[PDB]
Amino acid sequence: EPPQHPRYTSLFRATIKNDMKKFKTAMKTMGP
Amino acid sequence: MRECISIHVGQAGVQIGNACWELYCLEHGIQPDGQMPSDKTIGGGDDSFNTFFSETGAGKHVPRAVFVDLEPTVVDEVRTGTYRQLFHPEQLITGKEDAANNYARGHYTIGKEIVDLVLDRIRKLADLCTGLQGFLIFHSFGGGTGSGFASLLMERLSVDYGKKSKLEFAIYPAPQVSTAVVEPYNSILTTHTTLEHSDCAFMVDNEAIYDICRRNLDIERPTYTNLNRLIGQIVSSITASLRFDGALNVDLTEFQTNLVPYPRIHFPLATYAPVISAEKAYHEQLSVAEITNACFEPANQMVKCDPRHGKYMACCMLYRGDVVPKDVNAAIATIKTKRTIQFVDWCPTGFKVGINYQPPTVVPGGDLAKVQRAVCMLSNTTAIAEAWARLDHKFDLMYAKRAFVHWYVGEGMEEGEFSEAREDLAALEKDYEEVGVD
Amino acid sequence: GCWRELLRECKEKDTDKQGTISAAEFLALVEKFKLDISREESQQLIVKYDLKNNGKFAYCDFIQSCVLLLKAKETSLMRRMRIQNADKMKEAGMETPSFYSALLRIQPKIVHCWRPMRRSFKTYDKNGTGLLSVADFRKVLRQYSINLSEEEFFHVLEYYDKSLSSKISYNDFLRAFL
Amino acid sequence: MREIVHLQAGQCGNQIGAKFWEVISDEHGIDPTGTYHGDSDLQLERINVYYNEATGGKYVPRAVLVDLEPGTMDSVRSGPFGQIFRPDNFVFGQSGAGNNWAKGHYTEGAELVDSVLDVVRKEAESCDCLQGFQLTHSLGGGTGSGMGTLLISKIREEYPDRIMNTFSVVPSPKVSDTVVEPYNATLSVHQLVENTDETYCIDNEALYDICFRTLKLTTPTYGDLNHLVSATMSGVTTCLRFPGQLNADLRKLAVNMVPFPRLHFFMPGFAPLTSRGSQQYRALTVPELTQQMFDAKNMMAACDPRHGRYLTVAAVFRGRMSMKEVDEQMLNVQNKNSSYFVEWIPNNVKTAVCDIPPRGLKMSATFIGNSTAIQELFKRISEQFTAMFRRKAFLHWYTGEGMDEMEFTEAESNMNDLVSEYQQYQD
Amino acid sequence: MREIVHLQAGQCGNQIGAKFWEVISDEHGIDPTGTYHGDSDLQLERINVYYNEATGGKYVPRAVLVDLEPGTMDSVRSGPFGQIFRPDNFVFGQSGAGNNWAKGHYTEGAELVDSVLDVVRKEAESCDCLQGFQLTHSLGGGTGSGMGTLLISKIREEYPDRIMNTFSVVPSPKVSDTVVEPYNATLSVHQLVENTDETYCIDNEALYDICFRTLKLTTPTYGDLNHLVSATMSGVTTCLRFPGQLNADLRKLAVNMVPFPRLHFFMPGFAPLTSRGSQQYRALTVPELTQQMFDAKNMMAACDPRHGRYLTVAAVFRGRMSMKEVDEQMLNVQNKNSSYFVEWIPNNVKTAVCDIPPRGLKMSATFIGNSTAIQELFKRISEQFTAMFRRKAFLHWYTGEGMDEMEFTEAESNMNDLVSEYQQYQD
Amino acid sequence: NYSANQYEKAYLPTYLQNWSPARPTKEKIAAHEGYTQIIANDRGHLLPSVPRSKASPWGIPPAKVTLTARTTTAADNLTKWIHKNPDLLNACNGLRPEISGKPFD
Amino acid sequence: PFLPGNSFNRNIGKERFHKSQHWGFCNNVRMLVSENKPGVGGDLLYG
Ligand SMILES: Nc1nc2c(ncn2[C@@H]2O[C@H](COP(=O)(O)OP(=O)(O)OP(=O)(O)O)[C@@H](O)[C@H]2O)c(=O)[nH]1
Ligand SMILES: Nc1nc2c(ncn2[C@@H]2O[C@H](COP(=O)(O)OP(=O)(O)OP(=O)(O)O)[C@@H](O)[C@H]2O)c(=O)[nH]1
Ligand SMILES: Nc1nc2c(ncn2[C@@H]2O[C@H](COP(=O)(O)OP(=O)(O)OP(=O)(O)O)[C@@H](O)[C@H]2O)c(=O)[nH]1
Repeated sequence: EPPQHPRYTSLFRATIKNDMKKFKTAMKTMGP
Repeated sequence: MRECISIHVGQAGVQIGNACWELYCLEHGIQPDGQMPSDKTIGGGDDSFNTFFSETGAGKHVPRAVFVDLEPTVVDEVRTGTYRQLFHPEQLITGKEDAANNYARGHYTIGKEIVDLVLDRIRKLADLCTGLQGFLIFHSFGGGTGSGFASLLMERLSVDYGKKSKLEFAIYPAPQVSTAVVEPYNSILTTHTTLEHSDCAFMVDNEAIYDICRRNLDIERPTYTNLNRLIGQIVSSITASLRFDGALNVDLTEFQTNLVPYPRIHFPLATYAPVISAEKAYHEQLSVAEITNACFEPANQMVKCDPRHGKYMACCMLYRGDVVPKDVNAAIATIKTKRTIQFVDWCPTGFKVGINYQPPTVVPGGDLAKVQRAVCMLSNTTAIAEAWARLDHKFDLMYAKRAFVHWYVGEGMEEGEFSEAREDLAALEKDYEEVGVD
Repeated sequence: GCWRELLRECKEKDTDKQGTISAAEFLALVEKFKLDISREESQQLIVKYDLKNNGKFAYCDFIQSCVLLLKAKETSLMRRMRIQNADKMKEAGMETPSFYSALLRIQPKIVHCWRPMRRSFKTYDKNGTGLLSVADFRKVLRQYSINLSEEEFFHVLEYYDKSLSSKISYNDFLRAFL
Repeated sequence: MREIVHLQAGQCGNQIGAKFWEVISDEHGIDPTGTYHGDSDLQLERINVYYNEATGGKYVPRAVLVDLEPGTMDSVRSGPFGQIFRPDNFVFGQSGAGNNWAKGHYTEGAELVDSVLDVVRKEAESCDCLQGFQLTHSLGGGTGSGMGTLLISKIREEYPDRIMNTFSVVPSPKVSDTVVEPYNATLSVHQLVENTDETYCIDNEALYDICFRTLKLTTPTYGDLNHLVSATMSGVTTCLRFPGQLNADLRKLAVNMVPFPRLHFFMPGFAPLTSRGSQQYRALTVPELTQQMFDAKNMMAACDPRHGRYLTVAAVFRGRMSMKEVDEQMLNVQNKNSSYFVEWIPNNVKTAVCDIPPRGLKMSATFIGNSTAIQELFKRISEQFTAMFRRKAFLHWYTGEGMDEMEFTEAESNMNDLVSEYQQYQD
Repeated sequence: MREIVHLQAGQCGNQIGAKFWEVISDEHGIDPTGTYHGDSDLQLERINVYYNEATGGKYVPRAVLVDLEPGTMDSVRSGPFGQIFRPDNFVFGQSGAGNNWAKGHYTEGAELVDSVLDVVRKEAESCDCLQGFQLTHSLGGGTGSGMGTLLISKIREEYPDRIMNTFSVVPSPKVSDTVVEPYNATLSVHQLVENTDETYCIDNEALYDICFRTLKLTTPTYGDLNHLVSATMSGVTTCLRFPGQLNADLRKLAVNMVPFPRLHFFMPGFAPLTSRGSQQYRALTVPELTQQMFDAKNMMAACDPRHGRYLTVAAVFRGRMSMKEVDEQMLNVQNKNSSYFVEWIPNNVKTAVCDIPPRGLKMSATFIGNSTAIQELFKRISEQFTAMFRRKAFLHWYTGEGMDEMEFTEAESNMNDLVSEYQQYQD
Repeated sequence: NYSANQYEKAYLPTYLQNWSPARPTKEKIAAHEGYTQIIANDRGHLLPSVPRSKASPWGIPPAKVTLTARTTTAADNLTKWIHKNPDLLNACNGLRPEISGKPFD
Repeated sequence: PFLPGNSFNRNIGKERFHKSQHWGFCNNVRMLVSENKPGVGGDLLYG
């Protein structure tokens, strides 16, 4: 049984999640 | 190819068969000689006429019709008249006696010895028939003689063939007008002997044909000539799909499916909107929205029925001339949005639409206008209870007194037929009604 | 939890087929979980299902009739009843859910993905003809991760078979649970 | 080499295949007769995508027309480009359908499938390698469905390795013309969803609406609407037959588009279509293209995924472009609409760029989208079924043809499956 | 780049849009067709801040126009410039407002809000970077007031970072044409105060008084009145689109003008107006331009700022000048009346020096002031409000729309609070 | 009878020139279930057990008004003088007028 | 050009509209009735 490596936080993780989050900003601005 | 047969029974019929073919030669450009002018379309009888004629190397178009009558008068008249050289002498079948307003006289006393010739001529045309989609059978209900005869010959052809269409036209009993006290009898007899083999029967009331003929035709002394041009225009409209092309095309089998929901009932009603004179039209406009509204005005139906008290089950709209699907669908949407019209909760859609580029024609001496848009509306609705209700109450009272029984029993029938007819119509009332129940 | 929670409530007990569970200890199950049944109805129940297989209460038929079994149709989409009656008719193995404890244990897969398996049956060229081979039956069950022990195979074989091989209609299986 | 044979069914298929073939012929610049005018060597070379050679420089289209009523085909023959099609691929029936799906599906097709299979496989052998076929047809319009059901049914196992692309017209939500069209529709869509890979759904109401919004001409014909749809046809088919830094294979597109086997329904797009004054009132640049194309109203299939959320989007542009403007536009629209796309998958957008435009306009495009905007179409049709089969109205004919309500019930169950399947994944 | 999107609402904006756009166009020297002629290199450079550039030197005005009465639209269409506007932007309706505030705020706009927001979003995306928008309307007129009240409330949450400047004509202190006008005004200002950052007050009476005092020309037109107000608007926008050692930004101006968020109304002012002979009897110099700018007669918004005391002022000087002379001019007036200036802040003037003049006169200027001179308008409208509401007359239409007076309560209360806070600060 | 979608400007009394509103339309329905079993026989005769709307329909004092301020008792009378006419309150195009208004003091 | 919207159909005076019968079945096969046919209302074919 090989243990899957703890997905290394090469930074990113929730940080890159918030990064892409703060570009995904225009939600409604073309069709309401 | 795309072709059908034409059948006319009775003095009641050869009338308007004459009218119809009188028209049908004009728009296609035939001279009453029967040979085409210096221009060239003659041959084995295959050009647009071919759906109604076979102008073989003989050189003459021949209508694909049979005129069967019990009485020599009218057939002799039309033989001596104008169009005999077109006409084919013996398919003008004539008899020696009249059914004398007796359904059983027409069904037993005479029917046996002439149906043989009828069917023989039918088959000797059917052999050359190729497409033979269906028939145009013309008869009546308050028939002087044609009623029982048509019923029995229809039985013969319905049992010999059962894989095609049959179209039925009969002037409906005038509500409060009678030319026969035996009219309720012979009508209901035809009804219960034909309810189970026919395909599509459409009605009309010549009282109302008159009533529009002085509402907007603007004559206080019309004639049968005027009534017959109107109805001939109707038949021309229904056959225009065969005769010409367009964006989209529809057929009789589509009619028989789409209009009637169920067996038994197959009795919708017709209407024609732009019935208008040249003098009236001179300074007014014609177009899709108002012609639709006019064709759905409650008093422009030529049979005494109320949209308001009725409820719709089907509508088919047949447009001829120069139109566009845009305003077509716009008008139909307005129709759906209207409130006075009350469709039953059954039909989500309710409208079979067909279009042809070709504007109808006129006839010299004719009294229609020079119109550019034509619509034929065929509707099935619950508004027709009153007709058969009137018929049954009249019949039940005068059968309770049971006169003219002596006539029928003496000629050799009995009352059991009457009993069956009564229970049939008693069924049909609630048949119309619980389907409306929703 | 009328299905899976009660399934585990049944699993808590350990006694044989005929000795399903004592009526007093099933009343103890009631006090562990008060039930949507009425008091007089439960008073009936504790003997109406001790009628069969000893004075023990029959969760055996109780659970499966209440949730799993349905020997009728549904006007409001039981999702198929695709009209088929071949193997439920002969049915050498009369419905005996204790002898059919497999069905007591295989429900979740079907109750969530009958429709993919509903599809899968006809996907093997069934042509709407009804029955289809026992071998294909078994292999497609193993295909979609429905493991099934040989004793369970024999149970359901007797249930949906009397005479010979036959080909057991798919809806003729489905109406059991679905 | 690989090529496409065309299947044209029903009186809508007649319509659109006629205008469509003349469109393609004029696209490659062939006279209505068949004697070629040499202008563009690349378009001369790529003829073999569709055309089989005839001696002395004349070029047949490898298409098969089929219907029942002869007069429709007679009119098509009389049309401006009739002479281009062959007596060989002209075959039809001796009766009319009456738009009776039962009659077409079992009665009449049974005795013409032999000849139609014969002719299509003859053309297949005449050719060398095939990707698949495309059929043009209706689903509520009777005859086309009544034949195409069996057509696809057989061709499915005749070639389990090819691509069965189909274009069908869809009933109008406001007025469906033929009353039995819903019944015909469900009967078709069962086998359609079971068999096909891809399906294109369009309706004529939206075409009306685009006509009034940009054509402004108030007096079009069904032929003009066919012109639009056949232009979209050609637009998607462009890449195979032309050089460019982009992929062409219908498979290369489908594998990107469809995530799960049950998804087979797709939803078109068109590029700046120019009104009377907009010719000189539009600034023709890629940003405003991107906008006008991916406008919600600019869509024309059924109804706006405005309610729902986009799953996959593909766009093929045609003309002299650069990559970076479309790149920045893709990122702009991606940020512009994140909710309408699913965190399920980012970068659900695929593009392609082919160099040669159509003739006369500078840069154009064609859009295709798969989103959660189709639920309501068959939702609609499903309420019609629940309402009219509530009383077996108009069903005696089908009973007489020999059918049973079974056949309808399995279809309704399948369609419910699809509806729930959408809603579940998209949420 | 930072640009503007221009909005016209109501049957006043109907004219002001025409006059203002023709002012900009003939200032930039483009023919009534739109084909550009190179005259002023620099204005050609900066044209992008207002116009978009089509192909071939054609220039659309990014103006969006809304109305319910299409006849005035017909007139604007017919005018000598109307062909310059795009049909892509003419959003309107089917009926009129009936000059009802309740109707124009709830019923008729409910079905045009969609399209108006769609056009504005299209243009907002099309453009690059926005400072904000300017809205021409009239609080005294119904239709524009209703549409404006709705649209500004929406755009506040749409784009919460920008400058939503509004210009309007407050009704006459002597006769208001419209009789339910005070209701219209109170209900309009109730949302005006919350939403707008800046609003200009103008009065047609004061326009008439200007015509009497300086124009002397007897027979004017409403077009000429619009000419004067267009001069004012052009003046306030002069700074952005040209070079110069001055701070153009409207936000420059806003933070420099407004001490507190409850102060948004401002009073226009224009510079030398000459009579028929004063052109050649008036030696044109800085001290006399300044003196005429600071007149009890030049000022034309509502009434003399004599009653109250000034709070702040901003002046823009357009032409060839020096800065020192305006410096000692403000010194002179500062010492002249240091008693009328507030003691909260010293030296309450912002001066800006635009270089390129208006064509026709060497030097020019413009004035925008904020003083304790609004009590008159709002007090008077308050008494008229209370008088006509002391028997709830004309309330039947509003209640028939569905409108109750509980809202009128907080409306009138808010105007009372604004007046009271004015008093509290200035005294 | 149900409404269309999105393209909601080209289908209105705006083009009917209707001045009596058409019908309450909608785009609002959940996924219906049921195989739609059959309760008719050959004609539209429902089976007796299953119910229908059992022929509930089978087949001037009114004036739109805002109460506003007309004498209180007259307003109370006007309420009845508007209603109590189900014949012109029920069906045959609905035949339904509205009400607005405020009470007195 | 034949781009969409470039076809302003010949929607002017069109009195005749009759359609030929260009195809038939005949005996027991199907083929094209003798080639020489009028077009729509008397049109002439290609060459
Ligand atoms: N077809 C047709 N019907 C007409 C005409 N004029 C009146 N009618 C109606 O058609 C019916 C004609 O039926 P009958 O008079 O019984 O004709 P018949 O049954 O063939 O036999 P006869 O008694 O000899 O006339 C009448 O009831 C009239 O209401 C007409 O010219 N043609
Ligand atoms: N050429 C042509 N086709 C059209 C036109 N308008 C509509 N169509 C479509 O053609 C559709 C169906 O094509 P087919 O499959 O050939 O029709 P079908 O199977 O014979 O059944 P029907 O639609 O009843 O004719 C119809 O439903 C129409 O929607 C048109 O104007 N011209
Ligand atoms: N176009 C135009 N507007 C004028 C004229 N004279 C005065 N106005 C002003 O225009 C103002 C209102 O413009 P809108 O916002 O369009 O008015 P509205 O919403 O239609 O309401 P009403 O003013 O009652 O018509 C009024 O307050 C008038 O003072 C004129 O001659 N032409």
